[PDB]
Amino acid sequence: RKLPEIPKNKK
Amino acid sequence: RYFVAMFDYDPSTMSPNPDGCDEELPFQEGDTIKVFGDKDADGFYWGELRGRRGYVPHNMVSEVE
Repeated sequence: RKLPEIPKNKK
Repeated sequence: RYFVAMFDYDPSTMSPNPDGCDEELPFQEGDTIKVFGDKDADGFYWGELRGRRGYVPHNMVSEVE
């Protein structure tokens, strides 16, 4: 089961 | 066993997993999540928020320290 991407515009 | 969400997470629109909505917890930044045990091989905590339990990705949350 795969980890989500941290939104780049929030990071 | 408390973790703080560093980002918003809406599994319905953001999960890379096909069962994400049904199995993963939704949260917004600053939510405090109750974690039981340790993070699994996939990198997910088993957690509780607002009367619901589900998988929580470790990279979206920070342990209270």
